[PDB]
Amino acid sequence: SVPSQKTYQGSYGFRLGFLHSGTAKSVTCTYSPALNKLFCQLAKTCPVQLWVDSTPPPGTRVRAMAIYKQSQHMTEVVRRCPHHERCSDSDGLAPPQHLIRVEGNLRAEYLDDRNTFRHSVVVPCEPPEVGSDCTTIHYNYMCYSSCMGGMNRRPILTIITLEDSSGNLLGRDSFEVRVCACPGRDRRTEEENLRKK
Ligand SMILES: O=C(O)c1cc(I)c(-n2ccc(F)c2)c(I)c1O
Ligand SMILES: [Zn+2]
Repeated sequence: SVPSQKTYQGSYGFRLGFLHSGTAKSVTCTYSPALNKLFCQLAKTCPVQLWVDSTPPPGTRVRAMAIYKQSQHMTEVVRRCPHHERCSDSDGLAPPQHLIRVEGNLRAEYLDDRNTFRHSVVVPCEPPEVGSDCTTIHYNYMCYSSCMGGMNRRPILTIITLEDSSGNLLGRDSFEVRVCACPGRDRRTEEENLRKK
């Protein structure tokens, strides 16, 4: 009833990577290594790199799922709030309840788990474009961390799993997410709080 968040590189040496976007007031997505935390604006592009040491088999897929970070909320399904699930901002593929979307990939599949009711979005693994050393997925987060009746100020983490064609685990990584109006300032604030602690 709670998905694992254990980092697991597995046989293929799977791990995530993030750009270095800085903390200017205008930034729309920025990752803090010190906090292992992505800060992003509502519905804006979040580039997440996938890195491996060796090529996984054809049919390998990459799944994203959100869970609440705090143990007393971990069993609650992370979903969009009562406002955003009704705002008809559909892309034709993502169910309106799903917090996490993949942008610009017609092969993205969205799962409502029949037993846990949790949401996830999964895409096929594709090799890097010629001249690149990693593959990038573009995610969108479709509610603010603060949305009442949804995340309601509770922190979440995104779990990224590398899976075989049956859905068996090959690799896992994760990061905390805050969806907020000013990710640059919030990253600076939280990094300073960490330093002061
Ligand atoms: O180099 C390759 O040949 C190569 C092949 C693949 I399929 C992938 N890959 C894509 C998504 C993922 F989770 C892993 C990657 I990243 C690669 O660097
Ligand atoms: Zn919302």
